[PDB]
Amino acid sequence: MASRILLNNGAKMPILGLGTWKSPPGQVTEAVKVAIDVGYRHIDCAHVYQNENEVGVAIQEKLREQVVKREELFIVSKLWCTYHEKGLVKGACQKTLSDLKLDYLDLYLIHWPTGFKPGKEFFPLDESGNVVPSDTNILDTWAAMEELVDEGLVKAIGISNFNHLQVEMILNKPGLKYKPAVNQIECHPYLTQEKLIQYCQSKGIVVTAYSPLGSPDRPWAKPEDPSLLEDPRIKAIAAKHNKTTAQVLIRFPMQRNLVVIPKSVTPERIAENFKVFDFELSSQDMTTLLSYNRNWRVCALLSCTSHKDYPFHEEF
Ligand SMILES: NC(=O)c1ccc[n+]([C@@H]2O[C@H](COP(=O)([O-])OP(=O)(O)OC[C@H]3O[C@@H](n4cnc5c(N)ncnc54)[C@H](OP(=O)(O)O)[C@@H]3O)[C@@H](O)[C@H]2O)c1
Repeated sequence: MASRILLNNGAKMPILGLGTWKSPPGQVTEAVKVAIDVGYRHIDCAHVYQNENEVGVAIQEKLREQVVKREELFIVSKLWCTYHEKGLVKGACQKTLSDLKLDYLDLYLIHWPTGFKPGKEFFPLDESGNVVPSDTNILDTWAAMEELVDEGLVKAIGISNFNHLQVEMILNKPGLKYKPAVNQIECHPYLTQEKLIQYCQSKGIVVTAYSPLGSPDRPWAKPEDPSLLEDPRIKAIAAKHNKTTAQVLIRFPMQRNLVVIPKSVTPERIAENFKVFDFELSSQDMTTLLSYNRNWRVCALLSCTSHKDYPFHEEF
């Protein structure tokens, strides 16, 4: 297991990164500092997480400390849905750059294919509680992303939560200048994603797996929901290999040629989670983990199920 995967922009991306969704602002600076100290070189961020300033304090401090060089870090952020308009993309990217203490991002993603009405509210509502769409489509937002590459603000651009028909729409865009480098999607043993992965990889698009542990701290968790970290079938594979269940859940996507971004703010788990380059799951282990699929999503964007570009009506 090599630590980096080659993207279709010619740059290399670390296959393990640290997630930051739900990381409290008073904990995430120390989480990112610890992560860099114990070997992480990739941090997954987003403006909608409301903690980029605090992530940036950690990055800046480790660059100033000369723990790492900027060229050795791979920092990812995402354009939120209320900024899909031509005239707002650059300022959204630049706010993220300012917050993160950076002069460029390694990768900038369209967070979801759905554009929303611009304004202060991240989920603007009509009176009856529906999210209010933007009329701007994925293709014009993609052209705005391409301009960020050509202005030096981002090294790579990509997409997130795009279904295969939406990836195809990008790839078939008239006058396409840069292909997406990455599609970041939910992926774990309960949502194994073979078709969408198979499609993206066949096109040279690297897939990043989010919520690889099943997001036990997701805000809408219900007790009756399945639990990867407690699944005795997965705990058995981990015991066989003398690893934790989380380490198996992180190694799994790595052996599918995916990038994976487990989140923690607990120092011991941050270190735990990185110690996944010294063991191999067998093919039988991999097939067995894949067999647990049940099409279960942490992130189903339920307020947006009538948006024209809602991604999860399509089989994949
Ligand atoms: N593109 C998108 O739309 C999108 C959507 C969802 C997620 N993401 C990205 O993917 C990242 C990861 O997904 P996620 O945050 O949903 O969830 P996750 O990484 O699947 O799970 C995070 C949870 O697992 C716990 N945990 C971490 N390591 C553990 C270990 N070794 N043992 C036991 N528990 C452990 C964490 O607790 P503590 O933190 O308390 O240690 C936290 O409660 C996000 O943070 C975000 O960066 C992107």
